Amino acid sequence: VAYSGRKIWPQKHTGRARHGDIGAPIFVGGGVVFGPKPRDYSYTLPKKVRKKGLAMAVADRAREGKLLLVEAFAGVNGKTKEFLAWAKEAGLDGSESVLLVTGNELVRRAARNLPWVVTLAPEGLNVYDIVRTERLVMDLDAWEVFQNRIG
Amino acid sequence: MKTYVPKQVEPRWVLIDAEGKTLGRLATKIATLLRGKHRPDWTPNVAMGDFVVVVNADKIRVTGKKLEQKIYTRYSGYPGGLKKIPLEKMLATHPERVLEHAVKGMLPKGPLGRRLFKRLKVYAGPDHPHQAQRPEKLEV
Amino acid sequence: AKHPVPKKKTSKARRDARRSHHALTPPTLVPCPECKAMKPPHTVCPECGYYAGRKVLEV
Amino acid sequence: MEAKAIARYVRISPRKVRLVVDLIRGKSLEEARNILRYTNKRGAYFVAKVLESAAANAVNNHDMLEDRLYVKAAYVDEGPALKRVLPRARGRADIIKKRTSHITVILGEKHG
Amino acid sequence: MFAIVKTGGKQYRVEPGLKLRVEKLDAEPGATVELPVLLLGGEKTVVGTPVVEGASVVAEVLGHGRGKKILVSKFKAKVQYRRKKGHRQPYTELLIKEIRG
Amino acid sequence: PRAKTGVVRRRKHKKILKLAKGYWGLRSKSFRKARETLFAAGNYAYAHRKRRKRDFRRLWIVRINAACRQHGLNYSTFIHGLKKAGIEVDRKNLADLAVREPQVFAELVERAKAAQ
RNA sequence: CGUGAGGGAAAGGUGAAAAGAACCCCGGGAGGGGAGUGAAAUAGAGCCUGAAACCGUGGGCUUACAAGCAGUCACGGCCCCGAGGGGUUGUGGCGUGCCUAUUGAAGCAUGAGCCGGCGACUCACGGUCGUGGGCGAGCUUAAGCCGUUGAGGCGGAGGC
RNA sequence: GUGGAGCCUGGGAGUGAGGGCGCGAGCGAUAACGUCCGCGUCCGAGCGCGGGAACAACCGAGACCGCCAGCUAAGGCCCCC
RNA sequence: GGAUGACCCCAGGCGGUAGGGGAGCGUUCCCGAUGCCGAUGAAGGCCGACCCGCGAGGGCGGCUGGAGGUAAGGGAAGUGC
Ligand SMILES: [Mg+2]
Ligand SMILES: [Mg+2]
Ligand SMILES: [Mg+2]
Ligand SMILES: [Mg+2]
Ligand SMILES: [Mg+2]
Ligand SMILES: [Mg+2]
Ligand SMILES: [Mg+2]
Ligand SMILES: [Mg+2]
Ligand SMILES: [Mg+2]
Ligand SMILES: [Mg+2]
Ligand SMILES: [Mg+2]
Ligand SMILES: [Mg+2]
Ligand SMILES: [Mg+2]
Ligand SMILES: [Mg+2]
Ligand SMILES: [Mg+2]
Ligand SMILES: [Mg+2]
Ligand SMILES: [Mg+2]
Ligand SMILES: [Mg+2]
Ligand SMILES: [Mg+2]
Ligand SMILES: [Mg+2]
Ligand SMILES: [Mg+2]
Ligand SMILES: [Mg+2]
Ligand SMILES: [Mg+2]
Ligand SMILES: [Mg+2]
Ligand SMILES: [Mg+2]
Ligand SMILES: [Mg+2]
Ligand SMILES: [Mg+2]
Ligand SMILES: [Mg+2]
Ligand SMILES: [Mg+2]
Ligand SMILES: [Mg+2]
Ligand SMILES: [Mg+2]
Ligand SMILES: [Mg+2]
Ligand SMILES: [Mg+2]
Ligand SMILES: [Mg+2]
Ligand SMILES: [Mg+2]
Ligand SMILES: [Mg+2]
Ligand SMILES: [Mg+2]
Ligand SMILES: [Mg+2]
Ligand SMILES: [Mg+2]
Ligand SMILES: [Mg+2]
Ligand SMILES: [Mg+2]
Ligand SMILES: [Mg+2]
Ligand SMILES: [Mg+2]
Ligand SMILES: [Mg+2]
Ligand SMILES: [Mg+2]
Ligand SMILES: [Mg+2]
Ligand SMILES: [Mg+2]
Ligand SMILES: [Mg+2]
Ligand SMILES: [Mg+2]
Ligand SMILES: [Mg+2]
Ligand SMILES: [Mg+2]
Ligand SMILES: [Mg+2]
Ligand SMILES: [Mg+2]
Ligand SMILES: [Mg+2]
Ligand SMILES: [Mg+2]
Ligand SMILES: [Mg+2]
Ligand SMILES: [Mg+2]
Ligand SMILES: [Mg+2]
Ligand SMILES: [Mg+2]
Ligand SMILES: [Mg+2]
Ligand SMILES: [Mg+2]
Ligand SMILES: [Mg+2]
Ligand SMILES: [Mg+2]
Ligand SMILES: [Mg+2]
Ligand SMILES: [Mg+2]
Ligand SMILES: [Mg+2]
Ligand SMILES: [Mg+2]
Ligand SMILES: [Mg+2]
Ligand SMILES: [Mg+2]
Ligand SMILES: [Mg+2]
Ligand SMILES: [Mg+2]
Ligand SMILES: [Mg+2]
Ligand SMILES: [Mg+2]
Ligand SMILES: [Mg+2]
Ligand SMILES: [Mg+2]
Ligand SMILES: [Mg+2]
Ligand SMILES: [Mg+2]
Ligand SMILES: [Mg+2]
Ligand SMILES: [Mg+2]
Ligand SMILES: [Mg+2]
Ligand SMILES: [Mg+2]
Ligand SMILES: [Mg+2]
Ligand SMILES: [Mg+2]
Ligand SMILES: [Mg+2]
Ligand SMILES: [Mg+2]
Ligand SMILES: [Mg+2]
Ligand SMILES: [Mg+2]
Ligand SMILES: [Mg+2]
Ligand SMILES: [Mg+2]
Ligand SMILES: [Mg+2]
Ligand SMILES: [Mg+2]
Ligand SMILES: [Mg+2]
Ligand SMILES: [Mg+2]
Ligand SMILES: [Mg+2]
Ligand SMILES: [Mg+2]
Ligand SMILES: [Mg+2]
Ligand SMILES: [Mg+2]
Ligand SMILES: [Mg+2]
Ligand SMILES: [Mg+2]
Ligand SMILES: [Mg+2]
Ligand SMILES: [Mg+2]
Ligand SMILES: [Mg+2]
Ligand SMILES: [Mg+2]
Ligand SMILES: [Mg+2]
Ligand SMILES: [Mg+2]
Ligand SMILES: [Mg+2]
Ligand SMILES: [Mg+2]
Ligand SMILES: [Mg+2]
Ligand SMILES: [Mg+2]
Ligand SMILES: [Mg+2]
Ligand SMILES: [Mg+2]
Ligand SMILES: [Mg+2]
Ligand SMILES: [Mg+2]
Ligand SMILES: [Mg+2]
Ligand SMILES: [Mg+2]
Ligand SMILES: [Mg+2]
Ligand SMILES: [Mg+2]
Ligand SMILES: [Mg+2]
Ligand SMILES: [Mg+2]
Ligand SMILES: [Mg+2]
Ligand SMILES: [Mg+2]
Ligand SMILES: [Mg+2]
Ligand SMILES: [Mg+2]
Ligand SMILES: [Mg+2]
Ligand SMILES: [Mg+2]
Ligand SMILES: [Mg+2]
Ligand SMILES: [Mg+2]
Ligand SMILES: [Mg+2]
Ligand SMILES: [Mg+2]
Ligand SMILES: [Mg+2]
Ligand SMILES: [Mg+2]
Ligand SMILES: [Mg+2]
Ligand SMILES: [Mg+2]
Ligand SMILES: [Mg+2]
Ligand SMILES: [Mg+2]
Ligand SMILES: [Mg+2]
Ligand SMILES: [Mg+2]
Ligand SMILES: [Mg+2]
Ligand SMILES: [Mg+2]
Ligand SMILES: [Mg+2]
Ligand SMILES: [Mg+2]
Ligand SMILES: [Mg+2]
Ligand SMILES: [Mg+2]
Ligand SMILES: [Mg+2]
Ligand SMILES: [Mg+2]
Ligand SMILES: [Mg+2]
Ligand SMILES: [Mg+2]
Ligand SMILES: [Mg+2]
Ligand SMILES: [Mg+2]
Ligand SMILES: [Mg+2]
Ligand SMILES: [Mg+2]
Ligand SMILES: [Mg+2]
Ligand SMILES: [Mg+2]
Ligand SMILES: [Mg+2]
Ligand SMILES: [Mg+2]
Ligand SMILES: [Mg+2]
Ligand SMILES: [Mg+2]
Ligand SMILES: [Mg+2]
Ligand SMILES: [Mg+2]
Ligand SMILES: [Mg+2]
Ligand SMILES: [Mg+2]
Ligand SMILES: [Mg+2]
Ligand SMILES: [Mg+2]
Ligand SMILES: [Mg+2]
Ligand SMILES: [Mg+2]
Ligand SMILES: [Mg+2]
Ligand SMILES: [Mg+2]
Ligand SMILES: [Mg+2]
Ligand SMILES: [Mg+2]
Ligand SMILES: [Mg+2]
Ligand SMILES: [Mg+2]
Ligand SMILES: [Mg+2]
Ligand SMILES: [Mg+2]
Ligand SMILES: [Mg+2]
Ligand SMILES: [Zn+2]
Repeated sequence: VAYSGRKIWPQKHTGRARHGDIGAPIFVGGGVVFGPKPRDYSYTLPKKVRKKGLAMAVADRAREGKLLLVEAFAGVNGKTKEFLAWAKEAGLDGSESVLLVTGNELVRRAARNLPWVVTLAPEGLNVYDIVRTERLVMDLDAWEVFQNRIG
Repeated sequence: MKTYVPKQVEPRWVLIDAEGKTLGRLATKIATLLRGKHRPDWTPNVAMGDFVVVVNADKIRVTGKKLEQKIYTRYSGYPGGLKKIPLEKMLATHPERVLEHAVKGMLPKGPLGRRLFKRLKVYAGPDHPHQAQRPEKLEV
Repeated sequence: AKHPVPKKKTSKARRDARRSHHALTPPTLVPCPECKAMKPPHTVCPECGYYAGRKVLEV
Repeated sequence: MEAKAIARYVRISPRKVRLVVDLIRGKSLEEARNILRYTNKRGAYFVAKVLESAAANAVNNHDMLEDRLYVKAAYVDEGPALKRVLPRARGRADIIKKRTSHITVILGEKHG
Repeated sequence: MFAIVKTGGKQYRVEPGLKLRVEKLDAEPGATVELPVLLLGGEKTVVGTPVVEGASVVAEVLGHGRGKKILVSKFKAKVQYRRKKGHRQPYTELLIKEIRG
Repeated sequence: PRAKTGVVRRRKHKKILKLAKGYWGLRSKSFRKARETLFAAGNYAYAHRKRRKRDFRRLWIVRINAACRQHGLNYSTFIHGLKKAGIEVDRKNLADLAVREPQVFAELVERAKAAQ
C-alpha cells in the first residue's frame, strides 16, 4: 500500500488506541487482509476421464435420438441463407439448439451467426459444448476424427 | 374459560371492639379483612377489601413483659436521631397507634398496601364518628 | 481541584426536564390612550410620542 | 386556506429562536406582531420577518384576509452547521458549531 | 344448564352455543364427539365421582388450527448461549351442541 | 469478487429494533441497547409462562378457601374431602363455581364433609 | 503539516432535454409564496435514491405519595381498526445490563456516548487422513509443440 | 448386567490458573474465605428452577416446546406469603 | 410397518463453557442466459396486526423509487460485526 511506515502517534500516554502505521488493514484506506492475488485455476484432469466424458456426451445425445450425421451440405457455400435452406431439409427449424461439427469452413461460416447454432471443427469437439446444445450435427468427416480420439 | 374478575363492588363497613383482645392476634384478622381475603372473588390487584372501624384501641392487651419491653423505634435522618419509645408510653400518649402500627406491618408494601391501610379507622375509647356508614359489628 | 466531569450522558428526558423552567413570558403591554397602540406601561409611547397625556418626545 | 413562509439557513441557533417562536404559536396576527416588537431577544427580528412574509402571501397569493389571520403553526428546524476552530490552552483546538435555523410560520384564517 | 367436561388434560365449563378451543383432537372437521362429564349444574345438580355415568356433551368439530406464534427465546450471559425457537400450539375449535344429561 | 456488507446488516438491525418497539429511551432507538433488552424480555417471558401457571393456581386456591370458610371449614379440609369422595373437579373450575354457582359449591362442600 | 529529508488528505451523480424558473408579491440581502418548465420540482441547482444516530411540530394513550438493569406475566381503564386484533399503562406478581477476563462479576474488575460504513482463519507449493470419481500391476505426465481465440489435443523426459 | 456401555485402527481437538463442601492426614496455632495431598461431590459449564430473608458450589432437583390442569421434593401452613 | 426419505405407529434421548461433528440461511460473482421478470414500474428505501419456515430467512401486499434484475440446478469467494 502507498503509505509510510511511521508510527502515527506514540505507543503510550496519548489517550488514544495504539496504532502503528496507516497501512494496517484496520484503517480505512489500509491494505486488505487475505484478498485475492493473481491465481491460476487450471489443473490437469486425467486424459482417460476427458475421453470417457467425450464418449458419454455424444452417446447421451444418441440415446436421445438427437444425434445426426450428415454426408455433405448441399449448396451451402458460405451464405447463411443457404445453410437455413439446408437446415430445413434436415429438420432444423431452430426450435432446438444445434452443435454443428464439421471441417468444412464455408459451412461453419454460414451457420455461425445464428443464435441457435454453435460451430466447431472436430478437433474442437468438447463436452461442455455438447451438453449446452439440444442437438448434435456431425459431418461424416468429423465423426471419423471423433472416433479416433475416443479409442 | 378465563378466571372471573369482579366488577367494582361496594365495600362493607365492619366494627370491631378491641377491648381485651391480644394485640397481634387481632391484627392478623384485621389485615385479612383489609385485603378482602374473606371474599371468594378476591383479586390481588384492586382495592376490594372491607373498611374497618375499631374502637377501644387503648384497652388492647399484650402478653409477657412487653408493656415495658416492646420498644417502638423512629429515625430522623440526623445524627443521633433514633428515638426509643416503650409500649407503655405509646399507649399513654397516642394509644390508637399501637394497633395501627401492628396492622400496617402486616399489609403488603407498595402503592396498594398503602391505600388499604387508609381503609382502616382506629379509635381509642368506646366511640367513633362513622354512624353514616352504619358499620356491621363483627366478632373476631 | 481534580477536574470534575459528568459520569453519565444526560437522558433526553432529563435535559428537557431541566428546561421545564426556560419558557419566555410574553412582554407586558398596554394600549396608549392617544394612538391606541400597544406599548410597555410606564414608558413613553414610541409610536406617537405621548406619555402622561402630553406630547413629550418627537417620534 | 393556509399561507406559509420559511426562512432557510438563518445564522442563529435553533434552540435560541424557538424560545421566541414559542411566544407566537396560536396568536392572532396582530398579537404576534405586538409580542415580537417588544421581545428583548435577537431572534425576534428573524421571526418577525418570516411572519410578515407569510402574511403577505396570505393576502396577496391566497385570498385570505389580513384581519382573519393567525399563526396556525410555527416551528424551527436545524440547518447545516458552520464549523469553526476555537483555539484553547496548551496547543489544543476545540471546534465550535455556529448553528443554523430553518424558520417556518404558517398562517390560517380565524372564521367568525 | 352447564357441564364441566375434561379434554386434553384440562377442564372447561361448557354450554349449548359455546365456542371453545382445546388441544387438537384427532377428528375430521364437521364430525361430532362426546366429552366426558364431571359435574352437571343449573336446574339439576349431579356430581361425578369423578365422571358421571350417563352423561356426555356433544361437540361438533369446526376444525383445527395453529395458535399465534410465541417466540420462545433463551439466553445465558457471559457464555454466548442464545436460542430462538418459534412455537404455535395446535388446537381444535368446537361448538357445544347439547348437554345430554 | 468482493462482497461488501451492503444491505444485509441494516436489515438485521431493523428486525431487532421493531421487536424492541415500546421500550424506554435508547432501548427502542439504539440497536445495541434493544438487543440487551430483548435478551431479558425473552428469559422473562419463558419464565413467566411457567410462573403464570403457578400464579393462577395460587389465586384459585385463595378463592376456594373463602367459600369454604363460609361453610365452616378450611381449604385443607376441603381438598381432603373431595379427594376421599373421588371428585376430580380442578381448582380452576372449583373457583368459577365458588363465585358463579354458590349452591353447587355448597353441595361439593357437603360431600367433602361426608367423605372423611 | 514539517527547518529539511519527508509526511499527505478530503472532494463523483439535476433532467430525456437547461426547458436552470420571465414576471408579481414579503424581505437590506438571504430566504420564501405565487406564476411558469418538466412525465416527475420533498428532480430547484445546499439538486438521483435519501437508511440510522440526532433535532423539531402535531395527534392518541399516560404521568406530580412515587423506590427503578426499566422488562416481563396477569387484569382492568382509555384510544384506533373492524366472540378478534393494534396502541397506551393504573395496580399486582416476578426480576442483579452486555462483553471480556476469571476459582468466582450486577458487580465498586476490562472495553463501549450513540448511529452508519471499514474491520480478523486466506492463498501457493509440499505433507497426512478422509471423501467423490477415472484407470488398475499399473497409474500419471512436466516444460514444451500444434490447434482454438473462453475448443481442445499432443508431448513418457520424469514421478509414484 | 444391551449401556451416548466396552474394545481396536485412524481424523479433529480443547485442557494442562481450579474452587467450595464432606470425610482421612501433613503443614499452621486441635488459627484463616489459610496451605498441601487422598477418596467423594457439586460449581466450573447447571450465576436456569424450589427452599435457605438476600447468596456459584448447604438442602430439593438435572430446564426440548406449549397449557388459566393434576401429584410431590426440600421447606412450609398467625399476617406480609 | 413401506420397502431404502413417501409417510404412519410405537418406544427412548434431547442443561450446557473449552471443543468435535451434522444440516441449513443469506451476501458478491460465473454457467443456466442471443433466455426470462421489468415503465401495467428493476434494484434499493419505509410499513404490515398477513402467509411459509424451529430458526437464519423466504413470500405477499400498500407507499416510496425510477432502470435495472435474474430462476430450477450447479460453480467460485475480498461472504454475515
Ligand atoms: Mg509504501
Ligand atoms: Mg507516499
Ligand atoms: Mg511509502
Ligand atoms: Mg516502512
Ligand atoms: Mg520504522
Ligand atoms: Mg517511516
Ligand atoms: Mg498506555
Ligand atoms: Mg478516554
Ligand atoms: Mg481514545
Ligand atoms: Mg482511539
Ligand atoms: Mg500507536
Ligand atoms: Mg496500525
Ligand atoms: Mg509502525
Ligand atoms: Mg503502513
Ligand atoms: Mg502496514
Ligand atoms: Mg485502498
Ligand atoms: Mg484515499
Ligand atoms: Mg487506496
Ligand atoms: Mg479487507
Ligand atoms: Mg494478512
Ligand atoms: Mg494484515
Ligand atoms: Mg491470501
Ligand atoms: Mg499467474
Ligand atoms: Mg486449490
Ligand atoms: Mg496447471
Ligand atoms: Mg443458446
Ligand atoms: Mg451461436
Ligand atoms: Mg375471619
Ligand atoms: Mg396474585
Ligand atoms: Mg393522640
Ligand atoms: Mg410488610
Ligand atoms: Mg416485596
Ligand atoms: Mg486538588
Ligand atoms: Mg474541582
Ligand atoms: Mg489550584
Ligand atoms: Mg475543572
Ligand atoms: Mg464522573
Ligand atoms: Mg439527547
Ligand atoms: Mg423531547
Ligand atoms: Mg437534570
Ligand atoms: Mg391605557
Ligand atoms: Mg420580553
Ligand atoms: Mg400585507
Ligand atoms: Mg460536541
Ligand atoms: Mg462544537
Ligand atoms: Mg384428554
Ligand atoms: Mg394441541
Ligand atoms: Mg449461566
Ligand atoms: Mg454479561
Ligand atoms: Mg445475568
Ligand atoms: Mg457471552
Ligand atoms: Mg463463567
Ligand atoms: Mg451469551
Ligand atoms: Mg434472541
Ligand atoms: Mg459496506
Ligand atoms: Mg464487512
Ligand atoms: Mg447493511
Ligand atoms: Mg447483522
Ligand atoms: Mg433495510
Ligand atoms: Mg434481516
Ligand atoms: Mg411502550
Ligand atoms: Mg424512546
Ligand atoms: Mg428518550
Ligand atoms: Mg431515534
Ligand atoms: Mg415456558
Ligand atoms: Mg421462574
Ligand atoms: Mg408446576
Ligand atoms: Mg374454621
Ligand atoms: Mg391430596
Ligand atoms: Mg386432588
Ligand atoms: Mg519538525
Ligand atoms: Mg511548510
Ligand atoms: Mg513523517
Ligand atoms: Mg484518511
Ligand atoms: Mg479521494
Ligand atoms: Mg443527470
Ligand atoms: Mg447530466
Ligand atoms: Mg423578486
Ligand atoms: Mg425588497
Ligand atoms: Mg430571490
Ligand atoms: Mg415567502
Ligand atoms: Mg420562487
Ligand atoms: Mg406542467
Ligand atoms: Mg408514467
Ligand atoms: Mg420523493
Ligand atoms: Mg427525484
Ligand atoms: Mg444534503
Ligand atoms: Mg438517473
Ligand atoms: Mg434528494
Ligand atoms: Mg434531505
Ligand atoms: Mg430521518
Ligand atoms: Mg409531543
Ligand atoms: Mg404516605
Ligand atoms: Mg397518584
Ligand atoms: Mg425493597
Ligand atoms: Mg391476577
Ligand atoms: Mg392490555
Ligand atoms: Mg387490546
Ligand atoms: Mg410491574
Ligand atoms: Mg435469582
Ligand atoms: Mg439489578
Ligand atoms: Mg447473583
Ligand atoms: Mg451482546
Ligand atoms: Mg464479546
Ligand atoms: Mg470487553
Ligand atoms: Mg483480566
Ligand atoms: Mg483477575
Ligand atoms: Mg483472581
Ligand atoms: Mg449495578
Ligand atoms: Mg456501576
Ligand atoms: Mg481498575
Ligand atoms: Mg464496569
Ligand atoms: Mg486486567
Ligand atoms: Mg471518544
Ligand atoms: Mg443517544
Ligand atoms: Mg456500527
Ligand atoms: Mg484453515
Ligand atoms: Mg485424494
Ligand atoms: Mg482415469
Ligand atoms: Mg518425488
Ligand atoms: Mg456419555
Ligand atoms: Mg464417553
Ligand atoms: Mg452400541
Ligand atoms: Mg477439525
Ligand atoms: Mg495442546
Ligand atoms: Mg490449558
Ligand atoms: Mg494455582
Ligand atoms: Mg497446575
Ligand atoms: Mg487441587
Ligand atoms: Mg477436581
Ligand atoms: Mg460461598
Ligand atoms: Mg457430619
Ligand atoms: Mg479434613
Ligand atoms: Mg500427610
Ligand atoms: Mg487458642
Ligand atoms: Mg483453598
Ligand atoms: Mg478449613
Ligand atoms: Mg484445614
Ligand atoms: Mg474437590
Ligand atoms: Mg474457565
Ligand atoms: Mg446445582
Ligand atoms: Mg455437572
Ligand atoms: Mg423465597
Ligand atoms: Mg438458590
Ligand atoms: Mg433463594
Ligand atoms: Mg444453583
Ligand atoms: Mg432432560
Ligand atoms: Mg392451549
Ligand atoms: Mg397435594
Ligand atoms: Mg417435608
Ligand atoms: Mg417463615
Ligand atoms: Mg395465607
Ligand atoms: Mg419424542
Ligand atoms: Mg440422541
Ligand atoms: Mg444440547
Ligand atoms: Mg449429527
Ligand atoms: Mg448475509
Ligand atoms: Mg449458500
Ligand atoms: Mg460488484
Ligand atoms: Mg465479475
Ligand atoms: Mg447472458
Ligand atoms: Mg441480461
Ligand atoms: Mg414483459
Ligand atoms: Mg412510464
Ligand atoms: Mg408504483
Ligand atoms: Mg438482489
Ligand atoms: Mg447487485
Ligand atoms: Mg421480511
Ligand atoms: Mg420496491
Ligand atoms: Mg441499459
Ligand atoms: Mg445468477
Ligand atoms: Mg440459483
Ligand atoms: Mg454447471
Ligand atoms: Mg474480510
Ligand atoms: Zn401613542
